[PDB]
Amino acid sequence: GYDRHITIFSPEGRLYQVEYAFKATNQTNINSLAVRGKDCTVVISQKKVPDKLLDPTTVSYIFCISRTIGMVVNGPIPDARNAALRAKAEAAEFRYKYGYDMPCDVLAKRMANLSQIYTQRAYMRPLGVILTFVSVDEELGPSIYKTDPAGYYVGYKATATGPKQQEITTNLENHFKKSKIDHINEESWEKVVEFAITHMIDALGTEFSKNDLEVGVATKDKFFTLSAENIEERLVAI
Amino acid sequence: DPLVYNMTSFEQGEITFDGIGGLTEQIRELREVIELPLKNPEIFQRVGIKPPKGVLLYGPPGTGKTLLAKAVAATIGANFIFSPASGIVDKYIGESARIIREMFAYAKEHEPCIIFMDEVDAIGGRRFSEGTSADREIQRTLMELLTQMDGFDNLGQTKIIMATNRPDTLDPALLRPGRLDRKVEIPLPNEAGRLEIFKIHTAKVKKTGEFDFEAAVKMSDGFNGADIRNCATEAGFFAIRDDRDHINPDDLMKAVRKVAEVKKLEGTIEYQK
Amino acid sequence: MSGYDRALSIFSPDGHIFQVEYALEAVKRGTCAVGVKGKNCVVLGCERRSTLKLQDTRITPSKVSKIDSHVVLSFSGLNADSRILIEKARVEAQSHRLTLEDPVTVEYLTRYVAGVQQRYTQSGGVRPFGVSTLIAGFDPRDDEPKLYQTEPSGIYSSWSAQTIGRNSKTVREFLEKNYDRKEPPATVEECVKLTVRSLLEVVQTGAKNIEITVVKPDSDIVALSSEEINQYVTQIEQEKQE
Amino acid sequence: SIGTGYDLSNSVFSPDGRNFQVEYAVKAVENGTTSIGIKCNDGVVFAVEKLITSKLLVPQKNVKIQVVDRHIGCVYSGLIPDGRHLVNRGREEAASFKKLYKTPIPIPAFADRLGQYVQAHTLYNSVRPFGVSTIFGGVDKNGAHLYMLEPSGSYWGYKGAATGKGRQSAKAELEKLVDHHPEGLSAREAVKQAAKIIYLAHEDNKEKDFELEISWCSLSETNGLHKFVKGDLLQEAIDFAQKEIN
Amino acid sequence: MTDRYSFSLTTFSPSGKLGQIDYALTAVKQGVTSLGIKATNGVVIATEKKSSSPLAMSETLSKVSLLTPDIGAVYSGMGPDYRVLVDKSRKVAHTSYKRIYGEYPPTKLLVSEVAKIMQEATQSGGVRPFGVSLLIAGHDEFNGFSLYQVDPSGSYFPWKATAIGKGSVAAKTFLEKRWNDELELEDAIHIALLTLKESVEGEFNGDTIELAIIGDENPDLLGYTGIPTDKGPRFRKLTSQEINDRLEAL
Amino acid sequence: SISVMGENEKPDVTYADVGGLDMQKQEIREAVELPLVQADLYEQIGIDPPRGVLLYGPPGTGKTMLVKAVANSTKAAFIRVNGSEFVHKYLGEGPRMVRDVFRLARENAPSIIFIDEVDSIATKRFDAQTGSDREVQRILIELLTQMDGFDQSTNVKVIMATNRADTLDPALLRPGRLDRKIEFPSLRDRRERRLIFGTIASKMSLAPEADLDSLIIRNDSLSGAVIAAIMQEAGLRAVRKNRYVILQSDLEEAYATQVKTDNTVDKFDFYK
Amino acid sequence: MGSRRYDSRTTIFSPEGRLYQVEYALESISHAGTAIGIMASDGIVLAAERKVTSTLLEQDTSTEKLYKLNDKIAVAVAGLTADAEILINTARIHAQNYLKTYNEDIPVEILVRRLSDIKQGYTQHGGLRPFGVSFIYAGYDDRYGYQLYTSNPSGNYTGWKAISVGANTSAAQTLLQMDYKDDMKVDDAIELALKTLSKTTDSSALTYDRLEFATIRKGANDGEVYQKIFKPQEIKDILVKTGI
Ligand SMILES: Nc1ncnc2c1ncn2[C@@H]1O[C@H](COP(=O)(O)OP(=O)(O)OP(=O)(O)O)[C@@H](O)[C@H]1O
Ligand SMILES: Nc1ncnc2c1ncn2[C@@H]1O[C@H](COP(=O)(O)OP(=O)(O)O)[C@@H](O)[C@H]1O
Repeated sequence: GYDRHITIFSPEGRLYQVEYAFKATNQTNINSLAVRGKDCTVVISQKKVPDKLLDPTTVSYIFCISRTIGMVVNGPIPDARNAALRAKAEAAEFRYKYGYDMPCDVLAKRMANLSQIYTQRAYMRPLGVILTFVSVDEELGPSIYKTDPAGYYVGYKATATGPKQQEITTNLENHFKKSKIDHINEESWEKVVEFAITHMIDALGTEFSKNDLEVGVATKDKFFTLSAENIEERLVAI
Repeated sequence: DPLVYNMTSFEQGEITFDGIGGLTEQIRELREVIELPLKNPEIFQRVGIKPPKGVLLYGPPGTGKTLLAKAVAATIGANFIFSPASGIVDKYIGESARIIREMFAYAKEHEPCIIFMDEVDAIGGRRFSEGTSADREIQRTLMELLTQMDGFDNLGQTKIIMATNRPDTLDPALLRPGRLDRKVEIPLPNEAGRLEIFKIHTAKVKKTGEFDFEAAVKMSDGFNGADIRNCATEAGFFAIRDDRDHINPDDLMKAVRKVAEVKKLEGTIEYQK
Repeated sequence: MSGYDRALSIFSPDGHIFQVEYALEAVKRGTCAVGVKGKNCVVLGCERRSTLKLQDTRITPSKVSKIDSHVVLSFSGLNADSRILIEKARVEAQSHRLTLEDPVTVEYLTRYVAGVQQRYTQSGGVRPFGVSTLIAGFDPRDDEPKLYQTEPSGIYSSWSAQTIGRNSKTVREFLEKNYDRKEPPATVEECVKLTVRSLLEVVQTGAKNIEITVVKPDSDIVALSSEEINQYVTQIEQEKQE
Repeated sequence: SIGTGYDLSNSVFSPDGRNFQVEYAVKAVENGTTSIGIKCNDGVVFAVEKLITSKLLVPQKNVKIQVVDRHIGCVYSGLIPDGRHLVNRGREEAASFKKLYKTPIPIPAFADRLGQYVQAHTLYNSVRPFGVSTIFGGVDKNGAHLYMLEPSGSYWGYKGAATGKGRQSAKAELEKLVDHHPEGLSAREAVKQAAKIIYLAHEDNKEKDFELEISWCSLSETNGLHKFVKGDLLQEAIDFAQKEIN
Repeated sequence: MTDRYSFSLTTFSPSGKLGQIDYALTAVKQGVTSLGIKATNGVVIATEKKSSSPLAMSETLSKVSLLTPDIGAVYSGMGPDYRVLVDKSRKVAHTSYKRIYGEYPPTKLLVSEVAKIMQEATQSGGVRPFGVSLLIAGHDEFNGFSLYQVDPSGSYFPWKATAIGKGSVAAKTFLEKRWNDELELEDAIHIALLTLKESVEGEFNGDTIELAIIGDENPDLLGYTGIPTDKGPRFRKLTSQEINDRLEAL
Repeated sequence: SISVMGENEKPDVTYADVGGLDMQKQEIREAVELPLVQADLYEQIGIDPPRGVLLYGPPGTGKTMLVKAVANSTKAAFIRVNGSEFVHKYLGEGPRMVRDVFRLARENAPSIIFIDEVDSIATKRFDAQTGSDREVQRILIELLTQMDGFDQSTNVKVIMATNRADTLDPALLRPGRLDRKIEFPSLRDRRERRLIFGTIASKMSLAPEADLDSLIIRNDSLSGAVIAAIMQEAGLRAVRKNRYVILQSDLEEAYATQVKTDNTVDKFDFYK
Repeated sequence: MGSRRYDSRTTIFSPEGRLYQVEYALESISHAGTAIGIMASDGIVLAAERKVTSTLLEQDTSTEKLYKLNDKIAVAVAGLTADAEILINTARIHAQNYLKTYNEDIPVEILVRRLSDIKQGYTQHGGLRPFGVSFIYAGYDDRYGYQLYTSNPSGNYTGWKAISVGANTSAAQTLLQMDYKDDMKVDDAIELALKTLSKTTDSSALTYDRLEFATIRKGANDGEVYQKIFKPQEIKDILVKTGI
């Protein structure tokens, strides 16, 4: 082995396999982003459509696993759902057992800790995915967390993901050094959306419909997608 | 040997810079360094520089570096040689490496004259403690090169440039500045950088239509720097196959769309930093 | 290799099975041994490879190894594997004596411990017993002497004398010369001077190295004293005078 | 993963992050029979080319279709038996749903099961993927659906479908048809519109004859249950579609 | 299902040195720096995180972690193979020692059982070792303050002042000179602090660093006041300004 | 026949055109030319002279150059030789090439020779299982005896040079053959860089209106050959703007030009 | 699975008829430390020469080349200590089991043929490595009085008089093969140890920190033996009484 399996390192002092699993996440050329608020968050994911026989209500990379929680995937789908499913099944446990619903942090203290176990006992290959979460908790406020094939889960002020998480961020961290805020204002669940869409199209410069993009917002006892006719409200600027 | 007396084929012939695009600053980063010693050498003595010795390129292949490797010939009028970093090895040990001494001296007997050297990753290893019975041979073949450019044997008024598609794996002792005093990356350019390259073929052959590029080149975010000469001819390759020997912007589209997916099925292998 | 039938399972194109002939090809590197049955007695013998006079003489783990009053076992080659067969035999002795209300035979014993090895070479995730052994002693209330030899392939074959291990082929040709199915040795001391004498070719006259028991009717088991041995080691050499 | 490589065994990400032991499969189904899945405006309909490989075969004797509990039609392609396997799991689990939640089975959550059992044959080392490309489409209170199936689990929701050796041929019409009918056809008429495909798709394989079979499920015609179609209906079709292609 | 009980790592190469072990700790040296030292009256451990990108929060990812109110630890190696075994480790202290007796464990043997978490993994079938060589600090009554290193094999050593990671050798070459047999704390942290700052570029902000100690009880944190047989939690870390005012001293 | 060099050419450099490494600028002196020049003073005490040495270090750092000024100041006979030409097509050409060089030295003695690189022909094991890689060892063995076999010479000894100093046999690395070893580390200590910048800079045109400490203390992990590049490139930060003498910001514009490439190579997906 | 998980090289033979993993393991120890054990008439001793001697490394609290089993038996470990704390955890119970059902202490010949029979157990079954270890023993009874044993990673135990292990040992025996009488009081035994160890190791300086040993005696007439591991100060006493 040493270049095929996982449970034996290289001679160097690392391994090679899992370093590939990070790479298949970019096997769909999709980009995403997520942000914060006093009471609100946003997530978005540009949607491609080859041959037009699809049912674009059926197409979705998003899985609102529970109330108070939300997530979207990267990489391919089928190896994502099983990472989503036991997640959904787990909230039938923490609630039934420890009284109440899961915060994100306990979840992304958990959904990763077994992904570690999928790289000790190599019988199950590690899941070909990096993966994110959203919520509006009660102590710490709207919190985001990232996850991964090996589990350096991290909280965030915001995120960036795809093949182009180097400059989309650079269109974002540009002003969180200027505005001097991890937080972002315009708390209501609309105004923050245009912020997410205006700064990315500034980084990309491409026009859209309700057809090709989406939405997801974390709100008290709430999480959902919706109608994206508010593409228009950018128009008033120039 | 007579083999050194065979490589030199087109030591002068000018294929100038107008026939190139995308690289208006790399060449600004390179017309700087090479020609000036070989044009006005007292400047580095006017100012007190140990002048450069050595350059290379890097970036993926089929991209136009070898053109640049010869396009400088047009500016100089002076001499040049072409040679790989592959067709050197053989059975008899040292015979591969002796040649290296045979040639730098052969530079000194007629110059202004410089060198090119492809695919140096073959001679581009990290000197290993452990080895096979023979792979250390190239390592001892290498270090002659590592020597002669900056060795005890002083040198001046000759230049080397090399190139790979795999900058890594190299012995850092080569990368010591003094052995080569500036690097550069040639990437797959932007669309406009991909656009001059598109039209130079039309600049030669009988164009018929208006521009019709900006949407054609909307597809051009995938290509390399060299598949388009194929694309350019490929339009007329079958515009004519209907015995229509006056080309159009109608027919290339079937070509330029086509090439992308036949290129896709074995493309985007690696990039090497 | 839980299961996996690594190469024990893989027969050969010649027919053999590699790891088995390999085993008793390894066994010959260990201390020799020997067995004899005469008219009324049965005799055994081994050696101690030369130590530096530190190999603890008192409580050495020896080659003869009792089972009951009327059965013993000697062996050859590997040793850590020897100690379990000695255990899961005498286990069955105390069991056989119990649930049948009468002790063991020997034709019941060699069948077991020759059949056990077959399961340790016709199963998965198991290495054979790189060892070869022999059994010795009487059945109850019977004068008849018996010894049975067995080896890791799982076959047991009776004998009158036999040797195992190192330089046996340098030895057994001496015994077929002297010993004969014609006529036994008379009694105890006869077998021994015949027995010991056969060793001497690989012995460098280390009387300390060699250790002996006998077996007799009514289970009169015993091991013998180095003086009693050494005074055979010499008078036999006194006979060398020619 | 060309030799001294990675394609041979499962669950080894080739360095571009791929399981080349999988993408060999989709060539297998590509080296198999043809079949389709269509969304009526009130339900579904399927089809398949049954393949005479000899003269000794009997019409309406050896189908190439199975079925879910009461409604969910399901087809096969490529390899049949591996298909036949999980269809035994199809009828199985939906009963575990029915006994428990006291109702029939919805189709989206259905793929939530069958889109994982196959995924859970991708990730180990000591198994093989299902070499098929399945389709299943049905009906429910929220309307109707159609779902194509790929072995890696990349199931989406289509309005038209295809597979086999005649995909780019066939699915072209499915695109060249629907643009002329944004209405979304009712049941009986999409039938002959689809049989047009198979007697056109077989153009590859003119060494031989063949035949076909048909599915049927809609609200106005079955109460939204699955079945086949016999008598003058499809016989009025096969000559019709055969008539209007010459 | 999972037909690979085939023992990995069980193949002694003929020299006698195991294969993955000497490869595994090839990582931890490639990993970040840390340290932890000892005094007569208190203990300390610290390291730095290297966020590697700005927007990511750097206070949720607690590299230092608690496992008892009297014991605390840190690593420097691989991360995700650390936070899983602590959860086993602290569970043990409830199970193997507490539920059966009542007390919290000493640290002469918590480390022992944490080692047994490790060797059972380098010996079973198809299981890699944990890419970490962490170290724990604790307090007792037969032995009081104490310190221990471990390694992915299981061999735990005791120590007095140690670093492990990237430039640990430079630090082990550093401490012992300006170390003292009775360097009590508030100079210990200083020499400890600067013991890292040499090992780092980028920035040395007070928020960049975590650390903690095991000193003397502090039942202001114990909460449930009204029990004289409930001493204070002897372990407690520090915030990012009370570190950043010992830091203005230098 | 092998060659030798006098005054047809020289390296055309000096002790003054170099600087730093000053403790190495004297250990080398006492081994080589002072014995050649000043003999009696230690033959007052008549100990055997020290002899040819080794000198290693990371690539560059003047491992190859320091010779060049002392070479200019030799007052004895001297060579231009490296290692990887000793090999030849035929078999005995190699060892035959090299027996005579000491005869050539001895035929022209007192003198000394040099090698620019040797690690190709000097390794720990004298590997056995190939008809080729023994014939290099024969080139090792022969000097290993010609060095300190019977009755070698008055001369000082074959001066090594490498990028590495562990691969090769101790039989060569021990007294009587390599009585001194030398390290050439840079370390970026501030005691010397504040000279050798100035050494390299004083020789060359320079505006006395310009910063210089803008980078020294600002950068702390540096080497010895690269630094020529920045104050090489500083000039090239000028003429691009057709400037004829340098300015202060050239160095600041140059500081990250040569150095600042700290770390981005697969950071997150390094080990975790 | 089988074709690519090399679970075959374990628990199999050479064609020349031997084992690799064990002849490797038996060699693998010799990189490690060193220990001895002898058998005086009056009592018993041991010793251990560490190599881990960094100055700030705490080497005074407890020990690692030596352990205990019960109130009458002790050992001298050699190997890797991740593969020592397990079988010991399986040994210490055994005494606390043997007593627990027969209200007496162990006939010491019995337990080594209980510890060896798990070491053998892995190099026949499974595809697992053995414990890379070799042990000494030291114990007392009544049906044999004093004793001393030696083990192996395969499972082959042996009774021996005066023994070394680990490193550089084949001369160590040959360094003492002349010096071993059989009278052998205690205080003419320890002089042999230092006379043994101080002629074989790295540095003849031999800081006490680089050394451990123990002792056994019969101090109460008609009473048990006194397990006593020596501690630094009293180690240092005889260390300098010799005059070194
Ligand atoms: N301390 C210094 N003083 C003056 N010049 C220096 C110094 N360090 C480096 N240089 C410059 O850098 C170059 C260093 O060449 P050097 O002699 O180091 O080759 P080398 O790389 O050591 O050879 P090898 O690779 O065989 O070891 C010289 O050409 C010199 O101009
Ligand atoms: N910038 C460019 N301008 C014109 N031709 C180019 C350019 N880049 C690549 N090519 C085409 O690539 C071929 C060789 O380019 P070359 O310098 O060898 O690139 P590479 O070395 O990557 O193959 C020629 O046929 C040339 O027409």
